[PDB]
Amino acid sequence: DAGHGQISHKRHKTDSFVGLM
Repeated sequence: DAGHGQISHKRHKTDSFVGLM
């Protein structure tokens, strides 16, 4: 599954929250 990694990109949004603190 290649598009299976595209769903993991949603977990990259949490990394952006770290820079919000």
